[PDB]
Amino acid sequence: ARTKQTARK
Amino acid sequence: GPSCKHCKDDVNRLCRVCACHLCGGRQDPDKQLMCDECDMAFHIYCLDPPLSSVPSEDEWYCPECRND
Ligand SMILES: [Zn+2]
Ligand SMILES: [Zn+2]
Ligand SMILES: [Zn+2]
Ligand SMILES: [Zn+2]
Repeated sequence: ARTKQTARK
Repeated sequence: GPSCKHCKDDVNRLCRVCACHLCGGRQDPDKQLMCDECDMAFHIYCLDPPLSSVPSEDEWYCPECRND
């Protein structure tokens, strides 16, 4: 699904 | 020239338009799911029941937009 943003692992 | 005219991008303010539609909280946007009908954002942990991960399927529908 889509998220508003992504974040660094 | 704020992105969100409702909150004026003020990090001090809750916003149910540009942040979590349920709680208005701005944190954890990487855990805010976008609804494929209304395009609002929902913390996975604000859902009933709460989810622990981002769903794998391409399309997800919020409680306001999903079939019951
Ligand atoms: Zn806003
Ligand atoms: Zn609503
Ligand atoms: Zn929330
Ligand atoms: Zn929706």
